[PDB]
Amino acid sequence: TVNWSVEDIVKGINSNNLESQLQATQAARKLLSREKQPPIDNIIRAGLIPKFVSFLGKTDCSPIQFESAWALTNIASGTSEQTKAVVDGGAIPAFISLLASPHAHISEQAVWALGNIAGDGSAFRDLVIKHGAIDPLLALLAVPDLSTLACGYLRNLTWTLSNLCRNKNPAPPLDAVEQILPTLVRLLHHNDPEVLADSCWAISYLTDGPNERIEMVVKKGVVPQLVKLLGATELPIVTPALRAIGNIVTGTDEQTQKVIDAGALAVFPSLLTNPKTNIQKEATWTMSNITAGRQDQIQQVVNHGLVPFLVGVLSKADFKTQKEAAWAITNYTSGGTVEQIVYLVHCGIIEPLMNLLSAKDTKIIQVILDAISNIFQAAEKLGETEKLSIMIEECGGLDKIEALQRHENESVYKASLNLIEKYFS
Amino acid sequence: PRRVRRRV
Repeated sequence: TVNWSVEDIVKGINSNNLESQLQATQAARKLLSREKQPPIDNIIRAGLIPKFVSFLGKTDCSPIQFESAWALTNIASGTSEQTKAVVDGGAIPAFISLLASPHAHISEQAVWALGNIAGDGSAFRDLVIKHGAIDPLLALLAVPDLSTLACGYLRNLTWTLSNLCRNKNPAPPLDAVEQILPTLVRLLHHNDPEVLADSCWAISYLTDGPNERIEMVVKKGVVPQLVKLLGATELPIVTPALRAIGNIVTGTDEQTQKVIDAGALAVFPSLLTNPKTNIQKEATWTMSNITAGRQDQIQQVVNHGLVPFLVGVLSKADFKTQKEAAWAITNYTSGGTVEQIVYLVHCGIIEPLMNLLSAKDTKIIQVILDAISNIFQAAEKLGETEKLSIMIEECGGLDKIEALQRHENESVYKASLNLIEKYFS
Repeated sequence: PRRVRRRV
């Protein structure tokens, strides 16, 4: 069954000889399993999808159920239009029936296929849910100890469940999320790195929304487990764990407080110096949404020694990380006490702030000018605006602020002149 | 963006 032509597959499948159909279907599976350019469109245009879908229901020929399930899985892994052709052929209810198959390799293929269909977008995700996929999927995980399940089997179930949690506009149905969450929490405590990664991705999707969505996750008590996974050595685990933590601190201050209470701030010395750029960027973004909170939360950032790390990323990092650092500083100076803002200057924030006014990015200039104003406002309540003016001048910041009076964007130049007439005049 | 996996 190696390297048949599509025409040969068609004559086999049209033969109405079940065994001839099995061999042609396996031939199609092997075509669709090759690395270089699987002929997905040729298979579709040959009209084979409804035949494959019909084969999913031949319970007394389990080999042709498996071969057609595999074939349809790989078609559904193509373009949106190729996934649509699988759905258009009636595959969703047929694959859901296959979840009850006594053959583990067959139900696994059905899990995989539905994951591909749900992974196309929110419409097919919700259609898979409407056909009732969740109950049979969760039933496959109703065992006392996940460790007794096959590793590949468990990984495929976790990945498909995460695709049912994925996408916005709209987010998944509330009652579907509530139904899935207890099983997700259990997978989040499993000891397989790939299960953990996909579990964290699912939690990161569920927390990417309004505070009500975040609350649903937070009240399951997963935040301490997320913080532990924040410290993992596997980058495929840290990345979604950090994204989930970052999403949660976009919620309320009380939701942010649970992240702090769980000990997340102690991981950020590593995260803010992490060699992977996106980790540094996402860690600094998370910090910016913590320095936007209450003064007692800003104080936790101070107590954990994280201000020097913010000075560090501002001083040298990828520019997108530096922009998140600028936001973190403006949020800090906006909501912080005078004492906290003083500490920021004592840690050396002024010079790397001034250097970033050189940047070809209009909004980071806006962000930095805001922070300078907030620091000056704290300096006036101390009568120490002259000392700050000297500092800003000594490091070349005044030269840059006055150059930005010449700036194209409107409130860049207005803000830069207000600074100079109020503090440097 | 879509999240799909081909079985090789």
